[PDB]
Amino acid sequence: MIREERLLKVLRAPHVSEKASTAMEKSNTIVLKVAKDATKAEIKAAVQKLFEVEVEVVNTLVVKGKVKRRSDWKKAYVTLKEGQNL
Amino acid sequence: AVVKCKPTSPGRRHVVKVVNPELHKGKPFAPLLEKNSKSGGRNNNGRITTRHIGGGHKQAYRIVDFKRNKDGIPAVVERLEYDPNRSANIALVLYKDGERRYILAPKGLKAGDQIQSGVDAAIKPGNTLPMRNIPVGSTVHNVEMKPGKGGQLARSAGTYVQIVARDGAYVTLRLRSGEMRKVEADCRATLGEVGNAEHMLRVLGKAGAARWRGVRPTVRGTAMNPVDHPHGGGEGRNFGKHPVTPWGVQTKGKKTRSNKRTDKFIVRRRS
Amino acid sequence: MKRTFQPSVLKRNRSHGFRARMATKNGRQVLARRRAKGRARLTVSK
RNA sequence: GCUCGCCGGAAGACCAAGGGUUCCUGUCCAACGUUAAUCGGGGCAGGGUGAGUCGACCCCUAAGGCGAGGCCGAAAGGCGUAGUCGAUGGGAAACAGGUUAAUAUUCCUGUACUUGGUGUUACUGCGAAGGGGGGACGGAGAAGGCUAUGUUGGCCGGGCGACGGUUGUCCCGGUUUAAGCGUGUAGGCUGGUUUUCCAGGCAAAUCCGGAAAAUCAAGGCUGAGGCGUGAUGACGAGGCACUACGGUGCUGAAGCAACAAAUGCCCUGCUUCCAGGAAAAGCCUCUAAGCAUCAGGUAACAUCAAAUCGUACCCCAAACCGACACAGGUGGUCAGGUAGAGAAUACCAAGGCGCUUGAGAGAACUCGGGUGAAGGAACUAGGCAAAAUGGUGCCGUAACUUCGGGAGAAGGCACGCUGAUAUGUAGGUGAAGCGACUUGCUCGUGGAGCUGAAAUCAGUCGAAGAUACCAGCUGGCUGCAACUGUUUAUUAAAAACACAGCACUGUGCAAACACGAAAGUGGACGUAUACGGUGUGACGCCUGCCCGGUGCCGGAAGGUUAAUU
RNA sequence: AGGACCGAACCGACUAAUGUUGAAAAAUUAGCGGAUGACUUGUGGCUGGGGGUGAAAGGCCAAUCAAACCGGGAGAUAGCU
Repeated sequence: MIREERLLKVLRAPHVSEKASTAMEKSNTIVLKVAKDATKAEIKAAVQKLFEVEVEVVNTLVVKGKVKRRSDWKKAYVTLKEGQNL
Repeated sequence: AVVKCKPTSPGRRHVVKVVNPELHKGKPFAPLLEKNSKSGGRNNNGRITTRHIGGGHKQAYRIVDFKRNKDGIPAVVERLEYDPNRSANIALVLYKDGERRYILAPKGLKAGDQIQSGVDAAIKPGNTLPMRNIPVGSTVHNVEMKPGKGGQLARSAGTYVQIVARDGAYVTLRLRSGEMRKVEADCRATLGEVGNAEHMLRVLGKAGAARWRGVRPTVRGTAMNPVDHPHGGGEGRNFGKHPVTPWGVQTKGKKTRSNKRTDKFIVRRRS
Repeated sequence: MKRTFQPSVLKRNRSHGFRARMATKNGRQVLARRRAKGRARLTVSK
């Protein structure tokens, strides 16, 4: 089991964009910023618990930092089964 | 059989092949093979320690029984094989107990023949015996120097040794160089001469033929600059000096043997 | 024409990287020198 | 937007390496961009890289590195055993459609597949750091069987012609379909099955190796492609709407056959050759210590797990390497048509471009071309440069020679189109049918169709028929080096170097010799038909004389002679 | 069969012109040579300065070579300018 604290740490923010929206309304998938070391499993469990929704699968990609000073962050494609989240 | 190639092109005009119909045409016996990576003449420091080596065809080492230890078990010759690693060529022998090994192929040996090692084997080619048991005047090959060590002498293509005398624990051998050497009579030997005596009749015919034996070109000393070789420069072809190695030791006559540990065994230095 | 610098990250790290410097005392002295001078980029290792 | 030019085995597409956000979108025009710029790889802001199956990581190893102890060496350190790393190599598995402004074998849709764990049930000998198989291998060449792919017919949808003609031996487009699963064939290879026994594989084994005996030899492995299914699916020429004029939605006909086919596959095959062609793991089998109504194994079935990381973009280039948006360099993969032997070349297709200064004029002179009357090397250091020759078939061909050459020697001649032979021939491919059978991915026979040279004869055209591009100038006499090769990156490609061969000399193995204060290592896992050094330089005919000197080799009677005492 | 032959890719580099403040710190253009080999190329490795490596040219060793580069001795020394 992944304990409560890590779940409270792995979800940073919901990623909002045209891709993120269209993903929500077509694939029923939500896009999140997650802790850079979060795992498919950790994101899955955290979403299921903290959002009380049911998830099919998680796809993750690390977005490389843009010159400025942007830090590398991980983007998560969370595919819900049927619950409406937000 | 030595065969001349017809001169359909330069580089074939002078080739003389040594073709042997009895050599096995398949692959060798895989249980007696090891990888044998080339060196280029470099030692573990990475420096060339022997010049003119490198390139050449890839070769797998065949494990050859030089010791001939299985005493009293007769063995039959299965086939004769090309061996890239010797000038001689080898024979796969099967022992009646189910073991196979490679030996140097004696002169007349051929597939189906029976060989045997021991103290009681018969005096005939291919049989390995301690030199106590071999008649004086015999022609042997693959001779040992220290008992149980393995054959080291007379082991190239057409070579052999004559057991000249037996005086106590030592036999006097006429090595192929013309040297009389004493060796303990407990050292083993094989009757006969090493086969493939025609090996020396081949003519490579072209530079590439040498290159694919791994032999790289030799630049003459006198063709270099003075900083490169003692046979230095000159305007034109100049020599004017006593010939030497690249390291300045007089070649053409000067004698380099300096071993007093084994001088006791040299009955007569070659000539 | 072919110029002298033909980059290769593997070869770079093997030839001048941090652990290659640390392998021998002479490399560790290179590192000590570069710290003493205060180099921002201590080796090629990126 | 319409034309026109250019590339097209690339200047198209796709990657690796390298780079690093250049990607896509909106704004902007200071600087940057060799000009202007409203544009941009520029500035600024926002987005974009989704994986059990692709790669990395990972299991395993090569060259090599490092290396517990160890052996060495003033120290620092060197080498190296057990080991441990290290790909450029070997180890499990996904494909087709659709999608975004930018990601797709990753998303979605359809159809799959792999490897473990965990249960449950059945049935059981399981179990190594060990053994034996396997992995697992060269070069050349020659088929055959195929496929990608093309071409043509048929089919289906549309057309009826800006100018004579054009309801047809007309015109134009489409005619696509995968992993997987079933099947097992053109090939390729080996006989098989029991029984007994053992001087082998550390020991030992039922595995493998050997030796017998019997009985069948007709048994098994492997392998493209085809075919069926996947798939009543998807796609599809087109319409038909709507519209931001970008584009989006909706519907959808035919979807076959023949021939010609790769450098791709069968094939790591086969044949030949000498130069004799990795390694280890996964894998499969055997047991050992052990475990023993257990554990494990094996099969079915269910369940779960397959993390992490790379994924944008450029990538023969304005994103890499060259200070530059530099005429240079840069590994792999794919590669259509018509001519053509071709990946040459000409022109094109898909696709991509027109090279980030332009507008005039139409001087000398410069550069890069074209053409020249009469001459024809008179030029010049020298035919430098230019011009010339060029293809295929066939005829013909000298001295000389090491018999292979020389030799495309030299020199000729026939090339187009049309018609006939023969409404297309020789040949290739091959349906129906017809029989057979050990009856289907069958064999024989038979030939529809399809493709299709080369010739001969006759006729015709232009000045000319290898009509372009493309594509040998040739002969004679000599020097030198035999030759193919190699070199002064960036003024010398040679007669130099190398070479096969030849000789001389060292060298008995702990070899000589080299690199190392050493340990060691190469030589060499080689053994005098072997290795090193040296001179010459294929081959033919040959290599005379001289040992004074100087080296080297052998002797040392005698003289002399060091430390030492 | 062949260090066979002709000829693309590929690898070279004989000749001529141009360029010489270049498009380029050695290229371009027209020809040229080899093109199954003593070949060519990718990726890694290995050899180090009196040292390597060299089919040998004093060639090559990061546009540097009769002794690399970098830092130190070192403000070497300079009857010379």
